[PDB]
Amino acid sequence: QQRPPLLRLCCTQLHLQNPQCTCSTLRRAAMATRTRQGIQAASQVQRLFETARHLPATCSFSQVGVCPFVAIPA
Amino acid sequence: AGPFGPRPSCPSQFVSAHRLSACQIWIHSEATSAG
Ligand SMILES: [Cl-]
Ligand code: NA
Ligand code: NA
Ligand code: NA
Repeated sequence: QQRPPLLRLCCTQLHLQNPQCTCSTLRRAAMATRTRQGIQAASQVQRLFETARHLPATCSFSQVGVCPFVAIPA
Repeated sequence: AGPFGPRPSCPSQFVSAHRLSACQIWIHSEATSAG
């Protein structure tokens, strides 16, 4: 199937960035969601940051791949 | 590298890309599906 429309929009936005900015900005985006939404349950926080790190792959940043793990704040 | 290179500015690209707002919604949707 085609992807969910929201995921496709995310890829369009990510394509407005250079490959070497993608992981840093996705970390920033993940922290913004975690804080704004008050996500605190451990598995939800982990899945939040994991989902962010995996986005470059589906958005075809082959030179990036999956973003490296970084210890989650707080 | 040089003064006239492409010189990416990641924070500027982030705001120009709407702070990846659709990615934020997607990340939020996936997070609350945990477990
Ligand atoms: Cl679908
Ligand atoms: Na924060
Ligand atoms: Na909140
Ligand atoms: Na830009």
